[PDB]
Amino acid sequence: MKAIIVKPPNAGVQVKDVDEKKLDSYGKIKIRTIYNGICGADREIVNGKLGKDFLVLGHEAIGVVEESYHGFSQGDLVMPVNRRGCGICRNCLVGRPDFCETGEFGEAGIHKMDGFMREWWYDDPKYLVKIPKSIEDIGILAQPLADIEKSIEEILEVQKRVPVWTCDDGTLNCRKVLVVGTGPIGVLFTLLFRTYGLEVWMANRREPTEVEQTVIEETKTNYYNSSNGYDKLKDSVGKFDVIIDATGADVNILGNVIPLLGRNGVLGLFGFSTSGSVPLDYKTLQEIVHTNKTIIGLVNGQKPHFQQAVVHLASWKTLYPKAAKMLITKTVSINDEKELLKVLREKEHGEIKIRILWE
Amino acid sequence: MKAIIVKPPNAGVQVKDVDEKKLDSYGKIKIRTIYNGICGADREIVNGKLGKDFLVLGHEAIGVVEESYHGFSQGDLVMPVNRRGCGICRNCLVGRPDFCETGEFGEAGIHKMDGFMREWWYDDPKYLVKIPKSIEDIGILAQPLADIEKSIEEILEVQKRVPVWTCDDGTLNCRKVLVVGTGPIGVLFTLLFRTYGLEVWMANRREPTEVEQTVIEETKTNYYNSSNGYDKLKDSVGKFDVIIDATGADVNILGNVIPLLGRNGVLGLFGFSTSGSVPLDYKTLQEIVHTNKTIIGLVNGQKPHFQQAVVHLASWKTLYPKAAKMLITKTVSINDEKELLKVLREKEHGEIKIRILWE
Amino acid sequence: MKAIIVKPPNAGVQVKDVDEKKLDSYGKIKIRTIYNGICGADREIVNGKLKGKDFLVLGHEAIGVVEESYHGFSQGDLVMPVNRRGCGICRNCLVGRPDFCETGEFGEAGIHKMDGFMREWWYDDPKYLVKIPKSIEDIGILAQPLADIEKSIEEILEVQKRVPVWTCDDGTLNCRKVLVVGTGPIGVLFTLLFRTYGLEVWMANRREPTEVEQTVIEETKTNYYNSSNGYDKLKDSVGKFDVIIDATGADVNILGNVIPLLGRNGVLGLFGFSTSGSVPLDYKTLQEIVHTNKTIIGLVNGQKPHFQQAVVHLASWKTLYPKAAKMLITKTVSINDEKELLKVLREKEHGEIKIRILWE
Amino acid sequence: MKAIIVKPPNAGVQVKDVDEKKLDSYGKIKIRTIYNGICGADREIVNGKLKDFLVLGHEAIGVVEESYHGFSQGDLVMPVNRRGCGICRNCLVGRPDFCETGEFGEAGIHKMDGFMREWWYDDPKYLVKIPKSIEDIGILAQPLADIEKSIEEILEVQKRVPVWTCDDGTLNCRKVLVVGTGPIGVLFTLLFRTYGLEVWMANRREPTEVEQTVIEETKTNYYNSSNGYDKLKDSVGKFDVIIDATGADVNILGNVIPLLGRNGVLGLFGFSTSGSVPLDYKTLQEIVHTNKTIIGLVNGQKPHFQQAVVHLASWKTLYPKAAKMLITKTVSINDEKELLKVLREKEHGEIKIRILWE
Ligand SMILES: NC(=O)c1ccc[n+]([C@@H]2O[C@H](COP(=O)([O-])OP(=O)(O)OC[C@H]3O[C@@H](n4cnc5c(N)ncnc54)[C@H](OP(=O)(O)O)[C@@H]3O)[C@@H](O)[C@H]2O)c1
Ligand SMILES: NC(=O)c1ccc[n+]([C@@H]2O[C@H](COP(=O)([O-])OP(=O)(O)OC[C@H]3O[C@@H](n4cnc5c(N)ncnc54)[C@H](OP(=O)(O)O)[C@@H]3O)[C@@H](O)[C@H]2O)c1
Ligand SMILES: NC(=O)c1ccc[n+]([C@@H]2O[C@H](COP(=O)([O-])OP(=O)(O)OC[C@H]3O[C@@H](n4cnc5c(N)ncnc54)[C@H](OP(=O)(O)O)[C@@H]3O)[C@@H](O)[C@H]2O)c1
Ligand SMILES: NC(=O)c1ccc[n+]([C@@H]2O[C@H](COP(=O)([O-])OP(=O)(O)OC[C@H]3O[C@@H](n4cnc5c(N)ncnc54)[C@H](OP(=O)(O)O)[C@@H]3O)[C@@H](O)[C@H]2O)c1
Ligand SMILES: OC[C@H]1O[C@@H](O)[C@H](O)[C@@H](O)[C@@H]1O
Ligand SMILES: OC[C@H]1O[C@@H](O)[C@H](O)[C@@H](O)[C@@H]1O
Ligand SMILES: OC[C@H]1O[C@@H](O)[C@H](O)[C@@H](O)[C@@H]1O
Ligand SMILES: OC[C@H]1O[C@@H](O)[C@H](O)[C@@H](O)[C@@H]1O
Ligand SMILES: [Zn+2]
Ligand SMILES: [Zn+2]
Ligand SMILES: [Zn+2]
Ligand SMILES: [Zn+2]
Ligand SMILES: [Zn+2]
Ligand SMILES: [Zn+2]
Ligand SMILES: [Zn+2]
Ligand SMILES: [Zn+2]
Repeated sequence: MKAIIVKPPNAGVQVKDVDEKKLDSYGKIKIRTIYNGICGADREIVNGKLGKDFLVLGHEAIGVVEESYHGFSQGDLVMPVNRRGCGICRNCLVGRPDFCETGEFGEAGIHKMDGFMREWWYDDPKYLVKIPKSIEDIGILAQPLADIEKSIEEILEVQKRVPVWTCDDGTLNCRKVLVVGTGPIGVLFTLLFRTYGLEVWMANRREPTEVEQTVIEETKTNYYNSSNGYDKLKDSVGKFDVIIDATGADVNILGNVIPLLGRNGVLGLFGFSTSGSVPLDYKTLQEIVHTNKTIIGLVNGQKPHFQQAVVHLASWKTLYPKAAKMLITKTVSINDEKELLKVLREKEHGEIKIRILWE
Repeated sequence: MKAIIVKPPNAGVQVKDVDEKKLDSYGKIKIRTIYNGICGADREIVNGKLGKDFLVLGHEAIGVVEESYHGFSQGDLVMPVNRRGCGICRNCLVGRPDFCETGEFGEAGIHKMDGFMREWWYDDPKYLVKIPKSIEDIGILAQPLADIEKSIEEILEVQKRVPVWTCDDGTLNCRKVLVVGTGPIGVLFTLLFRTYGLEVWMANRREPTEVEQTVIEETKTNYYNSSNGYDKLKDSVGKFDVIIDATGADVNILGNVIPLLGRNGVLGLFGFSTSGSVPLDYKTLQEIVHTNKTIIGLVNGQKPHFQQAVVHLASWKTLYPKAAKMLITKTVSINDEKELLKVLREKEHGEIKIRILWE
Repeated sequence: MKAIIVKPPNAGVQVKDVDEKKLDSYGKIKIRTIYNGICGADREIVNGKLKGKDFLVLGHEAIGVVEESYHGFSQGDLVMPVNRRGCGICRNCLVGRPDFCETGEFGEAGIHKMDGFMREWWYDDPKYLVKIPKSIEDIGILAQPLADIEKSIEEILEVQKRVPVWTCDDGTLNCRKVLVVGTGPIGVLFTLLFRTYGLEVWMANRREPTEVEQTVIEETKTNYYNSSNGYDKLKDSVGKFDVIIDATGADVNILGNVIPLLGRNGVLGLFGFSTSGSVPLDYKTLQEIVHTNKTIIGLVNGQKPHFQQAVVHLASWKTLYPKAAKMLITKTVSINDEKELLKVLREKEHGEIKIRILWE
Repeated sequence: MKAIIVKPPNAGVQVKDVDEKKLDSYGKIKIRTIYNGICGADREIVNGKLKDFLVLGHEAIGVVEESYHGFSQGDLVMPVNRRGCGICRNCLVGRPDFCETGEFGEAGIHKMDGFMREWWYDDPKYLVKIPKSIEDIGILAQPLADIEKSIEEILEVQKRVPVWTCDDGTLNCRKVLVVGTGPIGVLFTLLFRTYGLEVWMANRREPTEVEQTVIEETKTNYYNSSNGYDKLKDSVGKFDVIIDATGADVNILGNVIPLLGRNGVLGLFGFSTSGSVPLDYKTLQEIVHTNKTIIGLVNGQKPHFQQAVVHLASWKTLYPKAAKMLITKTVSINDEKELLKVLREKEHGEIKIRILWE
């Protein structure tokens, strides 16, 4: 069977025929892969930045059900949930390994579990998300969008601590979000916050790209060039109710944006920072106490979040059609090894999502 | 009228006769002061660290209702809520200026509002908490305890974000709290978390005082001498579900305890740190993201929290009688000006609460 | 100005020119009506079955066009007004939520205290206007009825936070089953929305499905039960339900028939306004409700956040359920077509979902 | 081993010596019984209205016989009475009050031997620590737990209301009608007043001495409902919460439903024993229009037992007179005539009878 494989912690990636008998199976439903997605997580493991001699790569997949099984019909499109439980803790027991207490969960194509960059795999209906045929083209985004659905859900849950966090009209339309970083993660946070009605400012240390400019205009989102810091933003628009680090940049980015967090606000740490040490002085911390501010680490979406992502992706085909069409940057055939290895190894500037087509 | 007065931002304090006609009144009910309490906030304003020529000091008070008015009867003991709303924002409009969005609230004895260190004042029933005569002796603690009630309420609300944060028995008994600092605040956090059944470790850079040892033994609380850091605690007991900074220590304390925070955990920032700059490196912040950790600034209790505090103080007379008896360190007469000035200007080592008696 | 007017408590309805000076104004933004919707509440007032003025402007479902570029509203923007407005006194109205008004002194456009939106134009306050994307102009009128249902489902889900674990083995609510009693617009919208959220749905009515219902059933993978001879057969085959919605408007004895199908920890959601009958609840039934943590909840009125959520869902359905989405608007009647307009104002046709009025 | 035994569904009760080998064990901790409580459920089984036999009783305080992990010799403990089915997700998180299978056990009622026996073995997970400082009234933590859960659930449900708090951020302005003034009604009243809500107790007679004490000490109101509720409605108006604590004919609900206020909650806690109540379309439509809710309230679990302990401790200070009245009397296990009598029938105005093991 053709599979894209890695050998962690070593760097490297290969597309090669492997013995199906040694690959991980998870249930009774045979699924033939049609699309994989690639993200920075894949790039990390390929570059060695993170029994069996290898691991099947990939945690973003859409496949077709080969034979009808219980609720699933032949020809149905499905997406597997990538993080799976430890089987010990109560959070995993209720289907929520995003809050696993042991840290002994598996992550497909990353840790403990063969991923989905292979011709076909067997899975359990428990871990399969139904992808409507009507979103086959952009449906691969339901996996990354799921992490973002969970994050926004959690931020909203946490803000229930505030007696009234709604606005004069009972909505959240008056709440302002600063999304720091404009890769696929930043763009998806922006799309989803705007879907919920909150005001959004995207920030990056440059002018917008073509894709970003389309998102700006279509979603009625604001943009700030942060190249020379945030003073000018603070002075013009004031402070923000929510700030999202969609970075993975130097952690000093936090020192820059923390002064822009407003009373009762939330700083959501979603990016995985890769460098730096950020100093927080007593004046900054004292002020966080006085104003009921919160900092939250945000990670991993689960099945309900995948299902919510599907609904939102569907909505965006109507609401934000130009942005929706730009979510897929390009598609590489599994049979185009030179190009395939290229895109597995490194991101292109302004890339949103690269899809792998199985054919 | 005798009053304790300060003149911010300048240091200094005076006990003198002032013109009653110029003092702030808040409603129709005349209250004669019997007790005030003193805390670090009073010491700070007296020491110049934080229409009218002066401000009446003091935000912790019990008084007696001089004449019956609606629900309040002559002879009833009452305590005023100290932070009052800005009259503009939706949080203040629902009786919750602890979450004021404008920052234009008042704080008795600190900001905008004359406090309660004066022979009598007029207040509105809406801002008065009924103090049962059976807790007259320790009832003064309801004001500081209210901040702690609000804080624990808030932590427990935030933790609803975790699908299952309860234990195998449906309780929080398995959850571990590290209370850093053992002043009145640390002691009250410890008493209240033990009341709720969570396991508690108190930490300070020394061995326990006699009062702290009584609390330890009576409440079945653990203690850790953190003089040489937290490695030995971490190795023996592991990580904590909740960590409270009750310090008002250099912010580098956060650097010492953040590595002891467990998965899905909460760092509650309650103390107002007064020096230092703490570095947070990328490894620390990335781990916060991976594990759904949260940092929350905790401030100010409101009326429901004062009422809850009354119930808990009442409970502690039965549950923790020895600790309850040690909550009041000494009482100083309003007429003993030398001793009064002494205790207004500086804390005594091991002090929990000084009461001022009006007579 | 042309308006559709009624004179409660009397029956009757007229389309006539009325004095603009007489009609209620709510703010500074001039909005020109393009569409109205008609619902049962409108029918009831027209049939006479539901101070300072000789008449009331009918209608609480509307989409209008913004006449001038105001604050956050551009000329040509489509907007829908929120129909219930607060009492100005109570804490729930002061936070934008008169659905929970404590005084009962709220107003309801085209029903109670406030002129409706079946008129050429009206003035409104931006706070009460919901933006309707041009991309859903055709089905956007459904945002008003769907809002009541968004609120209702939101509330059911909030209430069920009482249950330590109401989610399923996979962390979803996919295993939860809903019985929606009654079809037509409300039942259909409840079914669409519950299916969007992933719960299993059975629709029930005392007959076989209409073509539109059949389309909804098949496209959304919903189940249907012919309840003509009661619910014994459903209970014996499928068992009990986690949520039951009364979308009836009929006799309250329907509740006697479906309460035996409510499962442990379940919610009976009362949304329809029952119009006849008395239902007896015996001690055995009530005791069992106590033993199983069951809840019965009165469900009423959506507010601005719910209107906004409805817009997103309606947009989603164009992709998820395109066949059903098209069938939501049964027909459009011109404001100028008087005989047809009076017909549709006075009576529902069998199988009707939504009739829209077009202002030309 | 001495034990109080019943043979459901048949009527009857005996105190006899029974083969210890036959009795149910639940864990490794040996607990020697000191007190039991008796309630209506006990009387029902005794009267045949609800192994060859079942050990009666689900209200117990026992003493830990040896020092175990977390439990010192001489410690007082109370067992949680309802235990899970081991299958469903609610049971698996320690909350069989919400069991989805109905295959839970209840000590001294079904599936599980009770605690009216000399001693039993239990699992530490099911034991609630009872402070020595509340030994005297501690037996009430079991019935109070059902009520702690009930109020918790009402407050959870009312989060659906955007603002259910008052002008001062409290619930002091919220009014509760507690219908029925038995041990349950009294405990509801005490707990709601502890939380600061206004309470009206109602019964179809004037108050007993004990009820009058609770009324006066807690500043609770009382309404004689002998001739219906119109007078109360005319004077006080409507209520935010109504608790049925009667166990009487369901037509009580028809009388009190018209007194429920906008956004209000009718809490069904009592187990009604007769009747049928008609609900007309006018009443039901009005419930829809005003966001009203009716909720079935049942069973407290471990966190609720622990909360009950704290509140009982608080009442020794807050409401000392009422607290001293919660225990009506104590009967020795060795006084068989009086013991059989109290197992078989409630005395008028009784709150709680305790059985002492000597
Ligand atoms: N927590 C979770 O569950 C989760 C899930 C998925 C991903 N992630 C993490 O989320 C982060 C973002 O993912 P991604 O795939 O969107 O990353 P990406 O493609 O690398 O994009 C990063 C974005 O940040 C911008 N940026 C870099 N430094 C900046 C700065 N100092 N200020 C403002 N913007 C700056 C970059 O600008 P240019 O476009 O000019 O390069 C780029 O637009 C990564 O750390 C990823 O690992 C977390
Ligand atoms: N957020 C709010 O609403 C709110 C309300 C009230 C008070 N506060 C703040 O809460 C903090 C505590 O108040 P308090 O009255 O208890 O203060 P306090 O009387 O000054 O007590 C401070 C405690 O921390 C101990 N400590 C100092 N450095 C430490 C370290 N490095 N590690 C561990 N313990 C250390 C002190 O030790 P020793 O006993 O050896 O001196 C003392 O026990 C203050 O900053 C106060 O301003 C906040
Ligand atoms: N709570 C709120 O905020 C709110 C808002 C809007 C509407 N409502 C109420 O919601 C209800 C439904 O509205 P609608 O506009 O959908 O009403 P509708 O057009 O009258 O439709 C009612 C449906 O119920 C069916 N039905 C009648 N008797 C039945 C029975 N015994 N069993 C099962 N189905 C039965 C009817 O069958 P046929 O199709 O064969 O006639 C029809 O499909 C009405 O009472 C309305 O006033 C409440
Ligand atoms: N849901 C649960 O988890 C749970 C837990 C424990 C108990 N319960 C049930 O809760 C109910 C109350 O328990 P309890 O032990 O307090 O019962 P109880 O001792 O029988 O007390 C019943 C009270 O209701 C009064 N009453 C009777 N009819 C009345 C009426 N029409 N109006 C007003 N009051 C009336 C009785 O009056 P008199 O004093 O004059 O007789 C008595 O005060 C019972 O049904 C019990 O089974 C439920
Ligand atoms: O491995 C950590 C995270 O990596 C991301 O790329 C995935 O989208 C998440 O599902 C995962 O939890
Ligand atoms: O002034 C800030 C804080 O000071 C503390 O001493 C009081 O207890 C708080 O209620 C107050 O909000
Ligand atoms: O019963 C009052 C209700 O009438 C319905 O027609 C409307 O859609 C609701 O918004 C309104 O609250
Ligand atoms: O309905 C059964 C109930 O009986 C009551 O007497 C007990 O206090 C509850 O714990 C139990 O759940
Ligand atoms: Zn990915
Ligand atoms: Zn786990
Ligand atoms: Zn103080
Ligand atoms: Zn304010
Ligand atoms: Zn309508
Ligand atoms: Zn109102
Ligand atoms: Zn009992
Ligand atoms: Zn169970």
